[PDB]
Amino acid sequence: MQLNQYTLKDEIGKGSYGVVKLAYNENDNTYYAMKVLSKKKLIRQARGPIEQVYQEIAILKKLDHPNVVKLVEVLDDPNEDHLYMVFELVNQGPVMEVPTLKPLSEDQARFYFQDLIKGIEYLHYQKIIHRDIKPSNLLVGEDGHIKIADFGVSNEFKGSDALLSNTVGTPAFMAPESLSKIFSGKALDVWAMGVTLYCFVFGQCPFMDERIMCLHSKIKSQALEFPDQPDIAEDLKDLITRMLDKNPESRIVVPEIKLHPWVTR
Ligand SMILES: Cc1ccc(Nc2nsnc(Nc3ccc(C(N)=O)cc3)c2=O)cc1O
Ligand SMILES: [Mg+2]
Repeated sequence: MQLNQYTLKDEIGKGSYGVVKLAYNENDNTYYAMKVLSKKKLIRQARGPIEQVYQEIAILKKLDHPNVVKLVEVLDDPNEDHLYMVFELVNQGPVMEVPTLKPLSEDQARFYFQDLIKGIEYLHYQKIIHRDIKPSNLLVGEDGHIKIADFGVSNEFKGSDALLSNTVGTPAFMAPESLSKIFSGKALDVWAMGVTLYCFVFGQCPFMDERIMCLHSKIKSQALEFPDQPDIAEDLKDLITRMLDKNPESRIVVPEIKLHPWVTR
């Protein structure tokens, strides 16, 4: 299929909505990742899915950082059902697959976690709360560095932080204060970064249940416990415990994560 200067090829992946296809650009002889979305399918899937897509378009047009995925072009005719989002091509796999029997080593987890810190610090500096941080939304670029993706449920704010009351995101990564109020958006992202880091070294989420009610009660009430294997350093366990503090008041903040001994060694 030909679309403007692009030759559409096979399906290579999926977004939270839409399919990703390989797209050859005839003008610069470079390949791109093209996310193909049906407006009709987004409407039937119902901030609903179509509002999530247009939020992401609006956020990604304003951002420029080495740890944020690059949106190159949007093809959207208002009288056509399909809209196309063209991104810089990255690795086919994300930072890691979850659940996995082969989790990251501690050096690799530190390297990717340092990228995640830089990316989240930039987003927070740009007044954006991501709200869906997880390994499958952490792409890996040609440079070998993390590129944050999926801005569909993000929130922009004016002032020092976002003071929010709604529950959005991926259930396994949602902070306990959002499942029981007004709460800090930055601390929600810190909790999800904690669930992500736990996933990097254990290959599984810290709180898991097939039943969404039970998953939520575990996030709110199950004390954090580390598996016996793999053995991980005490400083890493200490950092994860502080990021997965159920009380957002006492949860570690990003400036403090940057001075944590596991991060600085
Ligand atoms: C053989 C091969 C095949 C594929 C790839 N690369 C990709 N595969 S899948 N999706 C990608 N990029 C996105 C963009 C946005 C979103 C999103 N969630 O908005 C997710 C992934 C890729 O660049 C690389 C390869 O050498
Ligand atoms: Mg991999």
